[PDB]
Amino acid sequence: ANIVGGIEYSINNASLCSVGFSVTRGATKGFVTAGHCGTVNATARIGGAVVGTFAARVFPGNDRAWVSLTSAQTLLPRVANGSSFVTVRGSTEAAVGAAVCRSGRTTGYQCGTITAKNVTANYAEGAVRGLTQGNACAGRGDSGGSWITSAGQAQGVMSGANVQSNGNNCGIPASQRSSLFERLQPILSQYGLSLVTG
Amino acid sequence: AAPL
Repeated sequence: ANIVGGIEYSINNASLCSVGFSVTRGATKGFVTAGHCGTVNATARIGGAVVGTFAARVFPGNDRAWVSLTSAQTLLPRVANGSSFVTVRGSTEAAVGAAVCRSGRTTGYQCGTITAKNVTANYAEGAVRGLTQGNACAGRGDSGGSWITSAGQAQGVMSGANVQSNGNNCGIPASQRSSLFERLQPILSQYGLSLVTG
Repeated sequence: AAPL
């Protein structure tokens, strides 16, 4: 499978999450995603086929994970934006006020701005700290997906949002959305990963 | 906010 930020993958034939970013760990191919999406050694499938397993994760506290892929997978420096692509150029962290977009399999590609950093989400499982907030909308299924600027700087992976009964927060004004992502930089240094760029 |  071609590994692109934003696309669907399943975990142990049950949950769905979205791919965050293609990365490598020495000769190993992988992708970063949210930690709440799978436990270590959970099987990841893309389009019915086994592409790899969860190698590590931290959830709650933080919300991060990376999936080690088999050699057959093609890693690509890209995030899906409809039928088009955004090239991953690096991971400079954007400041509050910066515009940002996110990509996932439920709501597609949505943009908004970063409104706050170091937010705590109190999920049923425990708190997750250090999250950045934007007001781009998102829905159930988008977790793990890419948050990236138009210029190609990877910001982090989708953690959670104040979804309404329709499963997303796209039907409430941007001013009332709290869509949270896990910063990419600590995930890259914690697992010794390098971002695939183009 | 809930996970996703």
